Amino acid sequence: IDWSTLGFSYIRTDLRYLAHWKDGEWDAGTLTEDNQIHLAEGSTALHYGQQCFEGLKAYRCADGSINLFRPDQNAARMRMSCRRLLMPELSDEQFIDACLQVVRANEHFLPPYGTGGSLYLRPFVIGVGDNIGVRTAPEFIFSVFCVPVGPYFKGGLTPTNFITSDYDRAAPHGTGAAKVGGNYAASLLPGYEAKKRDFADVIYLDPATHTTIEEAGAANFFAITQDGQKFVTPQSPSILPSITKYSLLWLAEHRLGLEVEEGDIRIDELGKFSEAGACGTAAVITPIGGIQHGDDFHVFYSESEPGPVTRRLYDELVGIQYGDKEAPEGWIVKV
Amino acid sequence: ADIDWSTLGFSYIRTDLRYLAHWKDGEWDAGTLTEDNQIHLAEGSTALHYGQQCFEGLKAYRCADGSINLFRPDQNAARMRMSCRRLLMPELSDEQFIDACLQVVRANEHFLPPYGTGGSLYLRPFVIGVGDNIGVRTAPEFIFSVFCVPVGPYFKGGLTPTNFITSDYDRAAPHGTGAAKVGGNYAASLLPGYEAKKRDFADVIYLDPATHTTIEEAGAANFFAITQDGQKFVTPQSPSILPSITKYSLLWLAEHRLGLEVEEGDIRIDELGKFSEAGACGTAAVITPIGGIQHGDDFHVFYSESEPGPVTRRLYDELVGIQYGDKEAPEGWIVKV
Repeated sequence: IDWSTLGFSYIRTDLRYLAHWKDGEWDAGTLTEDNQIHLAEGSTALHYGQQCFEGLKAYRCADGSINLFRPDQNAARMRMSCRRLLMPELSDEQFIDACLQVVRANEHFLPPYGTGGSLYLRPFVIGVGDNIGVRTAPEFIFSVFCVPVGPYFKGGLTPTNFITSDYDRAAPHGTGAAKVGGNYAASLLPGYEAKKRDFADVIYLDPATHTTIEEAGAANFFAITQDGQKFVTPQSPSILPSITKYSLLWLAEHRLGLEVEEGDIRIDELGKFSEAGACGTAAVITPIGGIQHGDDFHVFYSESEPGPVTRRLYDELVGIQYGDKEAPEGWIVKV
Repeated sequence: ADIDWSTLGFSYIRTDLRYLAHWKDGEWDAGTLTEDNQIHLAEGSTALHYGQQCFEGLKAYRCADGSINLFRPDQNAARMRMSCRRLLMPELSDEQFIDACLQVVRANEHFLPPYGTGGSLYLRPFVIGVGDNIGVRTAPEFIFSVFCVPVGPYFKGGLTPTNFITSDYDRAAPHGTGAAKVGGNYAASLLPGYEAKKRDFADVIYLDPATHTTIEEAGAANFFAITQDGQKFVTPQSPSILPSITKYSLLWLAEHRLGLEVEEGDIRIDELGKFSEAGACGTAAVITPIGGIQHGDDFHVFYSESEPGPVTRRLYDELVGIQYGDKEAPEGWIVKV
């Protein structure tokens, strides 16, 4: 129970939410201790990747309350992921409700305020039931389990480097915009090579022709311009719509009077920005010390220090998440 | 077990026993046969969240003389090994792979369709990453299983052609997992295949990702075509298509015992007129003649919408004859069970 060292590893919490879909409708759903999934050997989820998931965090505020960050946004996104894979959808009603039931039942795992930790929720859907042909499963399972994670930066916003790859994580018109297992399995090998060559991860350029930046592994990418006034993130049908990215996209315009733009970010002109970063629920902005592309490295601001704008974005979001800052209208749901 | 051999299609049927092996601490389990058709893994398994999974498909056939054939099992074990490497999963030697397949066939012989039913016993070997996990990383443990299902045709019973249509969607990236038999590629093909099926087409025909101008695959089979003079067998060569065992076998048969010239190159959809006949090939398909391909508003018919081309029949009759023991098997292709 030592929130101190605690990292981002699996830990068996008390209860999970579990719902079955059959004959066209979802069931009431229930809480279980099982933490073990059982499915037909021919399950579509094991052979054809008919699986998708979400990830969000719950936090314990100073005033003793509990914050659930934009659960609705994840519900909307998972609906799209299920859409792409022919799986039944879940309404904000059912999605948020399951997340709430799980946070409450496992409240004793919510890291106490002070230690930058939180409760990670892993909602997911998978196809099940007897099967061999390439088609959608006759049945599906929806589950939500949580695991207490600790502060990602057990020291502070420490920047790390990334490297370019010739491998793709998504096709131009594949499942890139959906949070489906297939995309992660494809990044698995290139990710192993990057870590090996002592790098944080890899930055995928773009299926068609590797000229523009897509995503920085399992997290979106953004860059502040030299003048430090304009916020830039890549726009593309093949990248995952990061909820953190969109929130950082908001905090920049309505909390930092900065210019904002969703467009192309060629790997030719990186010197066009003063600082760059990778954002995500787990990542929560990883300052990018430098990007290795070919035989030349390229640092933006520093390789041991986060740029100012980046730090401001980091602190504003973390503020909202924990409640030490007014939360925008809509975001944050009390548990 | 009471099974209507005449009704048999391509659908899941619980056979008696499956093989199951566990990988722990860098080593593979001995391998064990079981009655349990249900798999049990950690709620956070890589196979359930990060698509860390790959599989194979091959058949066993009953011959006229009574013996049993397992078609090029060595090739599947080789391809699975390649798939496992792409997903950082432990490999399986040719020996382990075949041995598991033989045990399942022998333990389920009574499910092997009798010779002359055109049916067979389908084997589905696969490997999944399991064990408690949470971060995007290769699993700590894995499972290797082989179960079988008796079947008949996948698309249609007989050499009757069926039509295909192109799609703006991609089942794989130019430099993705197209070369490996992994779940993700099929997951992506779900929506397009569904739309093509909804419009009466057998399946989608995928073009090359980025600059959709060259034929890739059918989603469940490889694509091949014959020159207008019926002298050349042509099939797309791409780093993103699955290396079909049935395709390489056809490639071999066409060259020897069929006397055609062979070519592994590019086939743009705008030049379908260069071909007198076309087809889709695979273990499940065992050559499905392509009646006609739909591209936007153009519906191109190579030969017939109801009859298969003559070379296609020749290729078909040869490959199937070998599989069931009616024609001479080339060196090392058949393994007797």
